Amino acid sequence: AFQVAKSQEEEEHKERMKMKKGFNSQMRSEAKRLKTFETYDTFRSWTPQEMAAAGFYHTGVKLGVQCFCCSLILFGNSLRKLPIERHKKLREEARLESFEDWPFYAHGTSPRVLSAAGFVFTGKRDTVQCFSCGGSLGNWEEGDDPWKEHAKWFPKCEFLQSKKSDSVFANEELRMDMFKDWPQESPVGVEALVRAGFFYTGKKDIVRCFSCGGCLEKWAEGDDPMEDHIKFFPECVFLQTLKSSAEVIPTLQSQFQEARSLSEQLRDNYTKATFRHMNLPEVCSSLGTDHLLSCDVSIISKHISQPVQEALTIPEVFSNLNSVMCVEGETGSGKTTFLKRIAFLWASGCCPLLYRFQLVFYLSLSSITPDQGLANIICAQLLGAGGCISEVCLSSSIQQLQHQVLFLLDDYSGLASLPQALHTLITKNYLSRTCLLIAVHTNRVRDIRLYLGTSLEIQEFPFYNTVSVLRKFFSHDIICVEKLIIYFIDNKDLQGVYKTPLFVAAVCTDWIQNASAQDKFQDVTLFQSYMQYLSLKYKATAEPLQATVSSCGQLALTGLFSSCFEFNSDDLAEAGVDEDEKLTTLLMSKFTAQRLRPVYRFLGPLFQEFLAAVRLTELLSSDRQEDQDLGLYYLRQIDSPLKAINSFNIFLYYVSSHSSSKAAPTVVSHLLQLVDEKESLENMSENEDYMKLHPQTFLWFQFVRGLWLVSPESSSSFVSEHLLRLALIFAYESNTVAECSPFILQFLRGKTLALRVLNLQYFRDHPESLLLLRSLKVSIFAQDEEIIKNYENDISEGYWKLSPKPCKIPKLEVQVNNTDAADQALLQVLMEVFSASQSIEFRLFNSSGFLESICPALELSKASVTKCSMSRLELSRAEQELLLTLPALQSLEVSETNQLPEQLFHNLHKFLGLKELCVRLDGKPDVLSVLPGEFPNLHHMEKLSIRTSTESDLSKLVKFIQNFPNLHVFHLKCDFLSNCESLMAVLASCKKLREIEFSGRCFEAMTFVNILPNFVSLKILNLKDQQFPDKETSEKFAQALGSLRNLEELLVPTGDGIHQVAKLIVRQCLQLPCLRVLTFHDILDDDSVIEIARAATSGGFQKLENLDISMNHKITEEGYRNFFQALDNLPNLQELNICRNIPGRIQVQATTVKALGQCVSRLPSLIRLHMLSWLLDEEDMKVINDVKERHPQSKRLII
Amino acid sequence: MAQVINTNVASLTAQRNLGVSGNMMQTSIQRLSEMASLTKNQILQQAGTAMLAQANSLPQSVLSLLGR
Repeated sequence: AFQVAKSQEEEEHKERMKMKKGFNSQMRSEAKRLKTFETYDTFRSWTPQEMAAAGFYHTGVKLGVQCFCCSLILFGNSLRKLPIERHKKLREEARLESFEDWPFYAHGTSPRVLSAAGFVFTGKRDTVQCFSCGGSLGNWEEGDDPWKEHAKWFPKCEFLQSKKSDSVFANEELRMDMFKDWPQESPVGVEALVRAGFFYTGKKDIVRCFSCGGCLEKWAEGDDPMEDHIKFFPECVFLQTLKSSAEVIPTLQSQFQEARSLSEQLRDNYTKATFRHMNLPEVCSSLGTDHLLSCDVSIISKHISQPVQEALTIPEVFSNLNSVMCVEGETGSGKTTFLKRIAFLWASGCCPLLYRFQLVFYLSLSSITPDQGLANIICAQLLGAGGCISEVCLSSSIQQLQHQVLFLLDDYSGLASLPQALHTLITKNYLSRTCLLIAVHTNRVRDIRLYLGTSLEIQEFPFYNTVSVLRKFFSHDIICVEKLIIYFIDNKDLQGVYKTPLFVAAVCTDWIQNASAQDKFQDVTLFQSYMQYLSLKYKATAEPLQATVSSCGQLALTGLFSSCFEFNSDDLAEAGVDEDEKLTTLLMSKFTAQRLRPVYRFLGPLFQEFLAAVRLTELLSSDRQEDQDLGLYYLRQIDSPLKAINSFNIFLYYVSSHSSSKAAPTVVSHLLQLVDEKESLENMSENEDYMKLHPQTFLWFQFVRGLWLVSPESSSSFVSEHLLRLALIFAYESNTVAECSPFILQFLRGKTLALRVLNLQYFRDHPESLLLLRSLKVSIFAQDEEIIKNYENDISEGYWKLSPKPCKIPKLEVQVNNTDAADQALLQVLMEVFSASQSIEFRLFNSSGFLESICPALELSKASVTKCSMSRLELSRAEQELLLTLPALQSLEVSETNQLPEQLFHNLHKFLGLKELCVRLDGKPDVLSVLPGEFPNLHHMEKLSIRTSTESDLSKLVKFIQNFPNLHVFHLKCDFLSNCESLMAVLASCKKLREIEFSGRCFEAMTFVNILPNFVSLKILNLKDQQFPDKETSEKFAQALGSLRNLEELLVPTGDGIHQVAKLIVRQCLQLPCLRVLTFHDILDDDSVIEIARAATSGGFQKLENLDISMNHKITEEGYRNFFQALDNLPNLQELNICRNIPGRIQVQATTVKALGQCVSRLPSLIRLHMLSWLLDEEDMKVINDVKERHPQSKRLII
Repeated sequence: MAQVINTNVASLTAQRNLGVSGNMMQTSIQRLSEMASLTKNQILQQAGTAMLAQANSLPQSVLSLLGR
């Protein structure tokens, strides 16, 4: 918004203090312009041609132009500000050929007053345009005041106001006396120009020699005084007495009435006005040409011995002309547009070498092979070739005036040796010292290559050409042009599909003849319309035109099959025969120079994927013998869900066209076939091509790997968002809404969904069935901001516009962060969705300014609230009275503040339903007083997590905590308890003690060897640092833990209980199944990891995944043996910490540690190894890197 | 005058706060002289600053691409 104005001060003022220098007598030369307005960076959306003719000038740095009238630097050329117009707001033959085609109709207004008022006639029915307006119109009525009509038709033309509002001196002192009138714009040495033998005349830069009469052009600021007069006047007699024929050799290495009147007749005929016509406005038929009304391309000039020589321009063709030359491109398109460009603009004469070219000859040889020369085709497709002058005498008029004859030969690819004078002219090209051109495609450049000096390639510059054509021809609609240019940086490979600039007429009909793209502008509509043009152009039946479509479609199946793009030309079992149909169709071509077996090339590599999409609907809604087993075959070769987002986004979004739906349930069944997988990560990351958002696709892998890095359910939640999103677009656009609906209900269930409804018209078909999701989620970390970027590549808008009366809306989820305000509009959105949903899940994360938000939130809401998380609040009284007065609360977690809630506590002991607490860092000996108010209420409790700073009253705790029937996970920790008898009573008088967290309370564990035998079905046990000797706790906890084979997660602390406890305990935990987590912190000296070594050799361990050997005494080659077998033979483990021995543990024998990295790489199913508290080097970085890349199933090595 | 700009540069203000998350990377290199928190912040928030880095010069590409 403002950052373009402040940044406009930044780079515009930084450039304003930089490059003010302007030599406003120098910058008028054309050749230095189109030379240096060609080969610069060119990343904008603006044509360099008429910006070199805008009145400004620029070098080639980032777009900073200057001028002579308004001298200011201007850069950052962006949309819709035409720089010829922005020049204003920031401050003979054409008229002759015009009225030549003058019809009979328009004579209520005279044509000569149209001649005296600046009008140009375009050779159609009575339509005009000015030389610098661009609008050809008819609509002729009576009283049309012509220049005032030009100010009254349309206000587009600012050329309206921009235009409306010697014989006695034959000595070098008298010649030099004429040279003392020297023009300022020439910094060339004047004295050498005096000694060059000229004298001045009186105009700009022409100059008149006295010996022969040399005057001529190419006079600029950095030229040579002698060179042009030598190499372009080699017969000046004073120069002959100055530099003779042996001295013009370095400049040589630097650079009849029937014949004449024949040249006058053919010169009068080759300036044809109706020759302009092209079917580039084919059915659109817009009143306009293709040079003054269309932009251009450039030349990839390539040398014959493989350097890519230059990228010349169209006047740079004229500078060093080629006596015989070939160009590659597209027939119908640019190449014949280049030839008819040469002839039609050769009927204009603006370039300073024009009007002196003699005889061009346009020819298209695709029609003929007529075994007869000039009179056949000049008398056939043109007017005539003369009868008094013979056809060989016409060829004698060629071979008598050869040096300025220019040829425009087309399509030797459809030509053999059958025309006589033609093919013998081409094979004997010396015998006419002429300029020959030819426009053969890249299938048959080899037959021309014997007669070539350099090759020329036509190439589109889709930076600016597509927005010039769609600018000028579609100024009627410019907001979709804004959609195009904003789409150019949302999709930065938009140049990767615009590959031919004169087959954008399908886009032209897809704006003026198909208005659907104006509200549906993404890619597949556009090149779907291009494919529809490929059905319209060469309209035919089910020939191998159509089997060229399908057969090159399975060439595209080989294209994305093994990711092969530039082919081998071996397997032509897909397409094969009649190459003229495939190159005439132009879906492919082949290699130019030598290969061993030559190489096929495409017009567009990503366009090939759209060909494979045509192949996929061909293999989706057609004969079901084995064809859809081929589409099913490759469609099952792509079966990994993390690859599905990007690869199925681009390619399956190409499949999102072609709505036929005869096996769309099979491909959305492949979308349901994607289940919870891990190897999909490097299934995508191993692949090579990524299509449009290519380094961004690398970033998609990085961020989704970051999603699985933290949260497995948020990663799969984003997977659910993209799978349900693209499956929703494909489902609604495929119209399989009642055909696949309960299968989509299988595609919904169990997945937790964050609320995204702005593609609501795809979703609102039947939301009641589409309503049984597992969860609903809103938050306010950076994930939802990236999702804002993802649609950017609302809630109640799509949600109530979705359903006017929602029904039975499921439960909800809230996260809030510390940067949240209290805007009431989103609180009204919360009023709507809380009025809709069942109940709320609610998470407070440091949210200040939420007291002023929780007052209107609970004010608007009613008493239906389940979960509240109280992460680091302010703990004020009024908002917890307002939270307090709502019944049916079920969940409240309180673990943060040293400040203790009192009214919320003792008044939280009133209601019913509550099952979640927490009491971390509070401190209470006496706060338990109205807790016996809760004691009649709730036998419904599912989370208990207590901390006190000292001893509380325990009789109430043993009483009603004894009165619990529905035990659960417990978190208990950290006070001066000193009472194992009350806790022995309550833990001895209960039933369901199967998830116990007793991490580090001051306590004597004599109870646990009594109450652990009372309950056998325990699954999770956590303990932090206690007293733990090696015969009392080792024998008694060897029995008590020995009879406890139901456990899954084990956290044992901090004892001098020594390796006998590893014998019996590592024995029994070795010999129990259903076990996942295991932790031996502050214990396991090296003989105890001998016990995990010899124990871990035999097995019985294959269920385990998580394991911690933090805090050994010393790991060394001992640990290489023990972690060799123990980190070898156990193919399910994934967790390891070796750390916090912090000062100096490089006593590990580092190369044997590299062998231990070989040993960890033996383990397939590992994820996180933590190799902390020793030095690495460069070497083991390369070692754990390279052996990490052996199987990439792991990702978490932590230094 | 495109008006896809105002809350998008309050969003770019937040993206400059991901530049302040670049200063949180400077905090992490400042804080050298368990660590799964630093693992998920450096790797995950580095991926977020990459997404909003191409998507922070990407609205700079908007302003350097829209005609004003």
